[PDB]
Amino acid sequence: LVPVYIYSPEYVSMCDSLAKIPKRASMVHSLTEAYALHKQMRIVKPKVASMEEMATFHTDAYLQHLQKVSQEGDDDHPDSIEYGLGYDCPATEGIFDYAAAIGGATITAAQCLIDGMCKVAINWSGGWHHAKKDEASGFCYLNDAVLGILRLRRKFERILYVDLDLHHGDGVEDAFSFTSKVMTVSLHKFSPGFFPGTGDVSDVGLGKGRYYSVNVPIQDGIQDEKYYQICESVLKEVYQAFNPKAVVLQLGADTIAGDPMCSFNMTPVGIGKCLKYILQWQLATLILGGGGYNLANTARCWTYLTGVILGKTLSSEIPDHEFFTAYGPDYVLEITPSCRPDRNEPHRIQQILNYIKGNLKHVVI
Ligand SMILES: O=C(CCCCCCC(=O)Nc1ccccc1)NO
Ligand SMILES: [K+]
Ligand SMILES: [K+]
Ligand SMILES: [Zn+2]
Repeated sequence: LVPVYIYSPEYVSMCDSLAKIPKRASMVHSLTEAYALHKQMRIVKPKVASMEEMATFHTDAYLQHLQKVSQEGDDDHPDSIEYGLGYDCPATEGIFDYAAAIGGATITAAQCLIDGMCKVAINWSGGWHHAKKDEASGFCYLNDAVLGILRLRRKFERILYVDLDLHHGDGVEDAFSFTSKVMTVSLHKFSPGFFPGTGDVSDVGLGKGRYYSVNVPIQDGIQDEKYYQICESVLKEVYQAFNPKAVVLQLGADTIAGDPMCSFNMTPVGIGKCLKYILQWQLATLILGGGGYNLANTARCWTYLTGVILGKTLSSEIPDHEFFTAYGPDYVLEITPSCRPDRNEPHRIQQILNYIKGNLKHVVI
């Protein structure tokens, strides 16, 4: 079964309108198209999420508020601050249709996996992992990752969420904090002052979900080899302990060298090794994007990872296409790490891995 690629011209145009990542969806799609990768995938038009689908996670009061301020773009509603709207998540006109489109696209990908249409379904414009049931957060108005997991739960009894974004996947972790049917694994920068502030290795979930949240706090400057070593170690133990039946994988590209966040120092090759490790489990896998604020590098990264999913080696030269002039100064697909130090002490990393190994001993059946 060829991978499913969630795409429509109207969906990309809607995603392009997000003020924090303008035209990023067009750049990702047009680069993948220029490498001719869409011909090797099953292109599926996303459905827009219904109110009832979004309310599987979000409260009706939040959804109705988002719908109301979306009408005229009311960025001064008295209740908006209560719902997390205003600064990182402004109440712009049409944002509810934007949110419902991204939520629906991830649900559509999940439904493709349930129906056996494919073993891999891709929504690069998804991955908005910070939104809470009743609150926008960190550029995220709707938590499409949670919506996709809840759709997968119609069929799959154990779902593994893996979050390789620079930031802690707090909204997804919190949504499933109290359950053992969904295990969340997040690798992220963890440093006092760095958003969202949560996700220490000691954060393991709560109640019946205790030990079914895994957090790998990492410092500035990590590069491909050490990151893969960490990721493989954790995922090997998680797979043995939890035996997931489906995977949701968030691949935010704000870890990549050259991102204005200027924190990690990864290239798509290292992220791609993590992706390959998950793919060889041969489980139903839902692929999401996320952060990524060097727009050309984010397109480079997700195009390369689409190649990985397809088992294809891509030419190093960026093909001639609409956004070719954005790929300077070198106009190649490869990304060179910055000449910055790796702040990850090997013994602290090993201590973190030791803690996680101990936690996963408690994970039973
Ligand atoms: O990538 C993300 C979204 C990050 C949400 C924003 C965090 C706060 C922040 O970095 N704000 C900021 C960034 C650049 C310039 C000014 C403020 N989540 O994974
Ligand atoms: K993460
Ligand atoms: K959990
Ligand atoms: Zn991020």
